[PDB]
Amino acid sequence: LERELLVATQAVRKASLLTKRIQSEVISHKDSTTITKNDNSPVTTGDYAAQTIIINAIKSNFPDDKVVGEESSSGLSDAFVSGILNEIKANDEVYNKNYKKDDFLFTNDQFPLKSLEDVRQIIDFGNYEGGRKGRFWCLDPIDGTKGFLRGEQFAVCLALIVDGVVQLGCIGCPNLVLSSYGAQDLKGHESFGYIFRAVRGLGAFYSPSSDAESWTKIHVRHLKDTKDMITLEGVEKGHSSHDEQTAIKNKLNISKSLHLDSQAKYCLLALGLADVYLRLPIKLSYQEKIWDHAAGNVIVHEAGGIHTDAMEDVPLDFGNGRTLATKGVIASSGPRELHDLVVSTSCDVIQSR
Ligand SMILES: Nc1ncnc2c1ncn2[C@@H]1O[C@H](COP(=O)(O)O)[C@@H](O)[C@H]1O
Ligand code: NA
Repeated sequence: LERELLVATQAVRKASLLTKRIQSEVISHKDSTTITKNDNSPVTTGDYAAQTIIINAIKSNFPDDKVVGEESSSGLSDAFVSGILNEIKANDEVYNKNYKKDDFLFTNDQFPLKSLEDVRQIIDFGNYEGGRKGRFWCLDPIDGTKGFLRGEQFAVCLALIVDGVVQLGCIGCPNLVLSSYGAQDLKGHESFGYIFRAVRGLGAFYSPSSDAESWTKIHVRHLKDTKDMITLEGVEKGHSSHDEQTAIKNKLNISKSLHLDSQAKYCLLALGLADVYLRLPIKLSYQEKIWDHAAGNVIVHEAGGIHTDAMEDVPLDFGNGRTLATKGVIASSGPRELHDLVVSTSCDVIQSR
Protein backbone atom coordinates (compact mmCIF):
# COMPACT_ATOMS: atom_id res chain seq x y z
CA LEU A 1 0.00 0.00 0.00
CA GLU A 2 2.96 2.28 -0.65
CA ARG A 3 1.37 4.70 -3.08
CA GLU A 4 -1.76 4.87 -1.02
CA LEU A 5 0.15 5.86 2.13
CA LEU A 6 2.06 8.54 0.30
CA VAL A 7 -1.10 10.05 -1.20
CA ALA A 8 -2.93 9.92 2.10
CA THR A 9 -0.05 11.52 3.99
CA GLN A 10 0.46 14.34 1.51
CA ALA A 11 -3.29 14.92 1.21
CA VAL A 12 -3.71 15.23 4.98
CA ARG A 13 -0.58 17.32 5.21
CA LYS A 14 -1.79 19.99 2.84
CA ALA A 15 -5.25 20.05 4.33
CA SER A 16 -3.69 20.28 7.82
CA LEU A 17 -1.92 23.48 6.86
CA LEU A 18 -5.02 25.03 5.28
CA THR A 19 -7.19 24.32 8.27
CA LYS A 20 -4.63 25.53 10.76
CA ARG A 21 -4.10 28.76 8.80
CA ILE A 22 -7.80 29.59 8.47
CA GLN A 23 -9.04 28.60 11.91
CA SER A 24 -9.11 32.19 13.18
CA GLU A 25 -10.68 33.71 10.09
CA VAL A 26 -13.38 31.13 10.09
CA ILE A 27 -14.11 31.87 13.73
CA SER A 28 -14.08 35.62 13.08
CA HIS A 29 -16.38 35.35 9.98
CA LYS A 30 -18.52 32.67 11.60
CA ASP A 31 -21.59 34.17 9.95
CA SER A 32 -20.39 33.63 6.42
CA THR A 33 -17.99 30.67 6.64
CA THR A 34 -20.26 28.30 8.54
CA ILE A 35 -23.34 26.27 7.63
CA THR A 36 -25.69 24.35 9.85
CA LYS A 37 -26.50 20.79 8.69
CA ASN A 38 -29.85 18.89 9.06
CA ASP A 39 -28.81 17.71 12.59
CA ASN A 40 -27.83 21.28 13.55
CA SER A 41 -24.15 20.35 13.46
CA PRO A 42 -21.74 22.87 11.98
CA VAL A 43 -19.74 22.65 8.71
CA THR A 44 -17.35 25.41 7.56
CA THR A 45 -15.39 26.56 4.51
CA GLY A 46 -12.47 24.69 6.08
CA ASP A 47 -14.29 21.36 6.16
CA TYR A 48 -15.14 21.62 2.47
CA ALA A 49 -11.71 22.95 1.44
CA ALA A 50 -10.06 20.03 3.26
CA GLN A 51 -12.42 17.58 1.61
CA THR A 52 -11.67 19.11 -1.77
CA ILE A 53 -7.92 18.90 -1.44
CA ILE A 54 -8.10 15.33 -0.16
CA ILE A 55 -10.50 13.88 -2.67
CA ASN A 56 -8.77 15.69 -5.57
CA ALA A 57 -5.46 14.16 -4.49
CA ILE A 58 -7.05 10.68 -4.20
CA LYS A 59 -8.75 10.99 -7.56
CA SER A 60 -5.68 12.37 -9.31
CA ASN A 61 -3.74 9.30 -8.14
CA PHE A 62 -6.57 6.77 -8.18
CA PRO A 63 -9.28 7.79 -10.67
CA ASP A 64 -11.86 5.12 -9.97
CA ASP A 65 -11.59 5.17 -6.16
CA LYS A 66 -14.69 5.39 -3.97
CA VAL A 67 -14.89 7.78 -1.07
CA VAL A 68 -17.12 8.07 1.96
CA GLY A 69 -16.93 11.74 2.95
CA GLU A 70 -19.26 13.42 5.31
CA GLU A 71 -19.87 16.41 3.08
CA SER A 72 -21.81 16.98 -0.24
CA SER A 73 -21.94 20.25 -2.35
CA SER A 74 -25.67 20.41 -3.01
CA GLY A 75 -27.05 23.72 -1.85
CA LEU A 76 -23.65 25.39 -1.55
CA SER A 77 -23.86 28.74 -3.27
CA ASP A 78 -21.37 29.96 -5.88
CA ALA A 79 -20.14 32.54 -3.43
CA PHE A 80 -19.56 29.83 -0.85
CA VAL A 81 -17.76 27.60 -3.40
CA SER A 82 -15.66 30.57 -4.56
CA GLY A 83 -14.52 30.98 -0.96
CA ILE A 84 -13.52 27.31 -0.75
CA LEU A 85 -11.52 27.68 -3.94
CA ASN A 86 -9.84 30.88 -2.79
CA GLU A 87 -8.74 29.21 0.48
CA ILE A 88 -7.27 26.26 -1.47
CA LYS A 89 -5.31 28.58 -3.74
CA ALA A 90 -4.10 30.82 -0.90
CA ASN A 91 -3.03 27.72 0.91
CA ASP A 92 -1.13 26.52 -2.18
CA GLU A 93 0.81 29.79 -2.41
CA VAL A 94 2.08 29.38 1.15
CA TYR A 95 2.42 25.58 1.01
CA ASN A 96 4.42 25.39 -2.25
CA LYS A 97 7.11 27.72 -0.86
CA ASN A 98 8.20 25.19 1.77
CA TYR A 99 6.39 21.89 1.54
CA LYS A 100 6.10 20.74 -2.03
CA LYS A 101 6.76 16.96 -2.29
CA ASP A 102 8.82 15.85 -5.34
CA ASP A 103 7.11 13.63 -7.77
CA PHE A 104 3.79 13.84 -6.04
CA LEU A 105 0.64 15.27 -7.73
CA PHE A 106 -2.36 16.87 -5.98
CA THR A 107 -4.06 17.69 -9.29
CA ASN A 108 -3.75 16.49 -12.91
CA ASP A 109 -5.36 17.00 -16.33
CA GLN A 110 -8.50 15.04 -15.39
CA PHE A 111 -8.91 16.72 -12.00
CA PRO A 112 -7.22 20.13 -12.33
CA LEU A 113 -9.10 21.85 -9.48
CA LYS A 114 -9.34 25.17 -11.17
CA SER A 115 -13.05 26.03 -11.41
CA LEU A 116 -16.10 26.22 -9.16
CA GLU A 117 -17.56 23.28 -11.07
CA ASP A 118 -14.36 21.31 -10.35
CA VAL A 119 -14.88 21.95 -6.62
CA ARG A 120 -18.46 20.77 -6.71
CA GLN A 121 -17.53 17.66 -8.67
CA ILE A 122 -14.81 16.76 -6.21
CA ILE A 123 -16.88 17.39 -3.12
CA ASP A 124 -19.67 15.20 -4.57
CA PHE A 125 -17.32 12.23 -4.94
CA GLY A 126 -17.70 11.73 -1.16
CA ASN A 127 -21.07 10.03 -1.50
CA TYR A 128 -20.16 6.37 -1.25
CA GLU A 129 -22.16 4.36 1.29
CA GLY A 130 -19.39 2.00 2.33
CA GLY A 131 -20.07 -1.64 3.07
CA ARG A 132 -18.69 -5.04 3.50
CA LYS A 133 -16.67 -5.67 0.33
CA GLY A 134 -14.01 -3.93 -1.65
CA ARG A 135 -11.85 -0.87 -1.23
CA PHE A 136 -12.93 2.58 -0.26
CA TRP A 137 -11.60 5.71 1.41
CA CYS A 138 -13.20 7.12 4.59
CA LEU A 139 -12.66 10.80 5.25
CA ASP A 140 -13.50 13.29 8.03
CA PRO A 141 -12.02 16.44 6.43
CA ILE A 142 -12.31 18.39 9.64
CA ASP A 143 -12.73 15.91 12.48
CA GLY A 144 -14.08 17.69 15.56
CA THR A 145 -15.51 20.77 13.78
CA LYS A 146 -16.79 22.16 17.14
CA GLY A 147 -13.25 21.97 18.49
CA PHE A 148 -12.09 23.79 15.34
CA LEU A 149 -14.70 26.50 15.86
CA ARG A 150 -13.74 26.85 19.53
CA GLY A 151 -10.13 27.52 18.51
CA GLU A 152 -9.08 24.31 20.23
CA GLN A 153 -8.17 20.77 19.04
CA PHE A 154 -9.31 19.26 15.75
CA ALA A 155 -7.98 16.76 13.26
CA VAL A 156 -7.93 15.91 9.53
CA CYS A 157 -8.60 12.17 9.10
CA LEU A 158 -8.30 9.75 6.23
CA ALA A 159 -8.46 5.95 6.12
CA LEU A 160 -8.61 3.17 3.58
CA ILE A 161 -11.03 0.33 4.22
CA VAL A 162 -10.76 -2.99 2.27
CA ASP A 163 -13.32 -5.72 2.86
CA GLY A 164 -14.62 -4.01 5.98
CA VAL A 165 -11.31 -3.71 7.69
CA VAL A 166 -9.30 -0.49 8.01
CA GLN A 167 -5.96 -1.08 6.34
CA LEU A 168 -4.49 2.39 6.51
CA GLY A 169 -5.05 5.51 8.60
CA CYS A 170 -3.68 9.03 8.62
CA ILE A 171 -4.58 11.70 11.22
CA GLY A 172 -3.34 15.28 11.04
CA CYS A 173 -3.46 17.15 14.37
CA PRO A 174 -2.60 20.73 13.41
CA ASN A 175 -2.93 22.26 16.91
CA LEU A 176 -1.62 19.42 19.02
CA VAL A 177 1.20 20.57 21.30
CA LEU A 178 2.66 17.57 23.18
CA SER A 179 4.07 19.69 25.93
CA SER A 180 0.46 20.24 27.07
CA TYR A 181 0.16 16.47 27.73
CA GLY A 182 3.50 15.93 29.51
CA ALA A 183 5.50 14.98 26.49
CA GLN A 184 8.25 16.61 24.48
CA ASP A 185 7.55 18.22 21.08
CA LEU A 186 9.58 17.41 17.96
CA LYS A 187 11.44 19.90 15.76
CA GLY A 188 9.05 21.62 13.36
CA HIS A 189 5.86 20.86 15.26
CA GLU A 190 5.05 24.53 15.65
CA SER A 191 4.03 25.34 12.10
CA PHE A 192 1.17 22.87 11.63
CA GLY A 193 1.33 20.20 14.28
CA TYR A 194 1.75 16.47 13.76
CA ILE A 195 0.76 13.71 11.40
CA PHE A 196 0.10 10.17 12.76
CA ARG A 197 -0.19 7.18 10.45
CA ALA A 198 -0.23 3.39 10.21
CA VAL A 199 -0.66 0.55 7.80
CA ARG A 200 -2.07 -2.76 9.09
CA GLY A 201 0.83 -5.06 9.98
CA LEU A 202 3.51 -2.38 9.57
CA GLY A 203 3.35 -0.27 12.77
CA ALA A 204 2.20 3.22 13.83
CA PHE A 205 4.36 6.31 13.43
CA TYR A 206 4.26 10.12 13.67
CA SER A 207 6.08 13.15 12.38
CA PRO A 208 5.73 16.88 12.51
CA SER A 209 3.38 17.82 9.67
CA SER A 210 6.02 20.18 8.30
CA ASP A 211 8.46 17.22 8.04
CA ALA A 212 6.38 14.18 7.14
CA GLU A 213 9.57 12.52 5.82
CA SER A 214 11.22 11.33 9.01
CA TRP A 215 8.85 9.02 10.93
CA THR A 216 9.09 7.98 14.64
CA LYS A 217 7.48 4.72 15.79
CA ILE A 218 4.87 5.05 18.59
CA HIS A 219 3.31 2.50 20.98
CA VAL A 220 0.79 2.55 23.81
CA ARG A 221 2.19 2.34 27.33
CA HIS A 222 1.31 -0.23 29.95
CA LEU A 223 0.65 1.04 33.45
CA LYS A 224 -0.12 -1.74 35.98
CA ASP A 225 -2.70 -0.01 38.22
CA THR A 226 -5.81 1.79 37.14
CA LYS A 227 -5.43 4.38 39.89
CA ASP A 228 -2.46 5.77 37.88
CA MET A 229 -4.20 5.92 34.51
CA ILE A 230 -5.52 8.78 32.50
CA THR A 231 -8.75 8.90 30.53
CA LEU A 232 -9.41 10.61 27.22
CA GLU A 233 -12.89 12.04 26.69
CA GLY A 234 -14.50 14.62 24.42
CA VAL A 235 -15.34 18.19 25.46
CA GLU A 236 -18.90 18.34 24.09
CA LYS A 237 -21.44 17.07 26.68
CA GLY A 238 -23.74 16.06 23.99
CA HIS A 239 -21.31 13.65 22.27
CA SER A 240 -20.81 11.25 25.15
CA SER A 241 -22.21 10.30 28.54
CA HIS A 242 -19.90 12.24 30.83
CA ASP A 243 -21.66 11.28 34.10
CA GLU A 244 -21.48 7.62 33.29
CA GLN A 245 -17.85 8.05 32.33
CA THR A 246 -17.31 9.56 35.74
CA ALA A 247 -18.89 6.49 37.34
CA ILE A 248 -16.39 4.39 35.51
CA LYS A 249 -13.49 6.49 36.70
CA ASN A 250 -14.72 6.38 40.28
CA LYS A 251 -15.09 2.60 40.15
CA LEU A 252 -11.54 2.29 38.80
CA ASN A 253 -10.03 4.93 41.09
CA ILE A 254 -9.01 7.03 38.12
CA SER A 255 -8.37 10.68 39.00
CA LYS A 256 -6.75 12.03 35.84
CA SER A 257 -8.69 12.95 32.70
CA LEU A 258 -7.96 14.80 29.48
CA HIS A 259 -10.74 16.36 27.45
CA LEU A 260 -10.27 17.32 23.80
CA ASP A 261 -12.19 17.18 20.54
CA SER A 262 -11.41 14.80 17.59
CA GLN A 263 -9.44 11.68 16.88
CA ALA A 264 -6.43 13.46 18.26
CA LYS A 265 -7.56 11.42 21.29
CA TYR A 266 -6.59 8.19 19.55
CA CYS A 267 -3.22 9.76 18.67
CA LEU A 268 -2.44 10.55 22.35
CA LEU A 269 -3.47 7.01 23.23
CA ALA A 270 -1.22 5.51 20.60
CA LEU A 271 1.70 7.73 21.64
CA GLY A 272 1.40 6.47 25.19
CA LEU A 273 0.28 9.66 26.90
CA ALA A 274 -3.06 8.37 28.23
CA ASP A 275 -4.63 4.95 28.74
CA VAL A 276 -8.40 4.74 28.22
CA TYR A 277 -10.57 6.59 25.70
CA LEU A 278 -14.19 6.60 26.83
CA ARG A 279 -17.11 7.32 24.53
CA LEU A 280 -20.31 6.03 26.04
CA PRO A 281 -23.57 6.84 24.27
CA ILE A 282 -26.14 9.18 25.79
CA LYS A 283 -28.89 7.91 23.52
CA LEU A 284 -28.87 4.29 22.35
CA SER A 285 -30.55 5.33 19.09
CA TYR A 286 -27.36 7.12 17.91
CA GLN A 287 -25.21 5.24 15.36
CA GLU A 288 -21.56 6.23 15.40
CA LYS A 289 -20.13 7.39 12.07
CA ILE A 290 -17.17 5.38 10.62
CA TRP A 291 -15.30 8.57 9.72
CA ASP A 292 -15.17 9.48 13.44
CA HIS A 293 -13.17 6.29 14.19
CA ALA A 294 -11.68 4.55 11.18
CA ALA A 295 -8.26 6.29 11.03
CA GLY A 296 -7.91 5.92 14.70
CA ASN A 297 -8.80 2.20 14.60
CA VAL A 298 -5.72 1.14 12.70
CA ILE A 299 -3.42 3.58 14.46
CA VAL A 300 -4.47 2.24 17.85
CA HIS A 301 -4.14 -1.40 16.68
CA GLU A 302 -0.67 -0.87 15.22
CA ALA A 303 0.34 0.96 18.39
CA GLY A 304 -0.55 -2.10 20.42
CA GLY A 305 -3.94 -0.99 21.78
CA ILE A 306 -7.47 -2.38 21.78
CA HIS A 307 -10.62 -0.85 20.25
CA THR A 308 -14.17 -1.95 20.85
CA ASP A 309 -17.65 -0.65 21.39
CA ALA A 310 -18.76 0.46 24.82
CA MET A 311 -21.19 -2.29 25.89
CA GLU A 312 -20.62 -5.66 24.27
CA ASP A 313 -16.82 -5.58 24.20
CA VAL A 314 -16.63 -6.58 20.57
CA PRO A 315 -14.30 -5.24 17.88
CA LEU A 316 -15.69 -2.40 15.81
CA ASP A 317 -17.03 -3.45 12.39
CA PHE A 318 -16.06 -1.01 9.63
CA GLY A 319 -17.99 -2.98 7.00
CA ASN A 320 -21.55 -2.00 8.04
CA GLY A 321 -21.78 1.11 5.82
CA ARG A 322 -21.45 4.68 6.98
CA THR A 323 -22.30 3.75 10.61
CA LEU A 324 -21.19 1.40 13.35
CA ALA A 325 -24.02 -0.90 14.48
CA THR A 326 -22.71 -1.23 18.04
CA LYS A 327 -23.24 1.27 20.82
CA GLY A 328 -20.48 3.62 21.92
CA VAL A 329 -16.68 3.28 21.62
CA ILE A 330 -13.95 2.37 24.10
CA ALA A 331 -10.22 2.23 23.23
CA SER A 332 -7.38 1.45 25.56
CA SER A 333 -3.74 0.53 25.91
CA GLY A 334 -4.76 -2.96 26.85
CA PRO A 335 -3.99 -5.65 27.89
CA ARG A 336 -7.29 -7.48 27.43
CA GLU A 337 -7.86 -7.69 31.23
CA LEU A 338 -7.78 -3.88 31.54
CA HIS A 339 -9.93 -3.42 28.44
CA ASP A 340 -12.56 -5.91 29.50
CA LEU A 341 -12.79 -4.47 33.00
CA VAL A 342 -13.44 -1.09 31.47
CA VAL A 343 -16.05 -2.25 28.96
CA SER A 344 -17.84 -4.46 31.52
CA THR A 345 -18.02 -1.56 33.87
CA SER A 346 -19.51 0.57 31.12
CA CYS A 347 -22.04 -2.15 30.29
CA ASP A 348 -23.11 -2.43 33.91
CA VAL A 349 -23.40 1.37 34.38
CA ILE A 350 -25.58 1.63 31.22
CA GLN A 351 -27.75 -1.35 32.15
CA SER A 352 -28.32 0.23 35.57
CA ARG A 353 -29.99 3.36 34.21
N1 LIG B 1 -24.95 12.33 19.79
C1 LIG B 1 -23.69 12.02 19.41
N2 LIG B 1 -23.07 10.96 19.99
C2 LIG B 1 -21.79 10.62 19.65
N3 LIG B 1 -21.07 11.31 18.69
C3 LIG B 1 -21.70 12.33 18.12
C4 LIG B 1 -22.99 12.74 18.45
N4 LIG B 1 -23.32 13.80 17.71
C5 LIG B 1 -22.27 14.09 16.92
N5 LIG B 1 -21.27 13.18 17.17
C6 LIG B 1 -19.93 13.10 16.53
O1 LIG B 1 -18.98 13.67 17.38
C7 LIG B 1 -17.88 13.79 16.47
C8 LIG B 1 -16.79 14.62 17.16
O2 LIG B 1 -16.35 13.87 18.28
P1 LIG B 1 -15.53 14.50 19.54
O3 LIG B 1 -14.66 15.62 19.12
O4 LIG B 1 -14.72 13.30 20.11
O5 LIG B 1 -16.52 14.95 20.59
C9 LIG B 1 -18.46 14.42 15.21
O6 LIG B 1 -17.64 14.31 14.06
C10 LIG B 1 -19.86 13.80 15.19
O7 LIG B 1 -20.00 12.91 14.09
NA1 NA C 1 -16.21 16.37 10.04
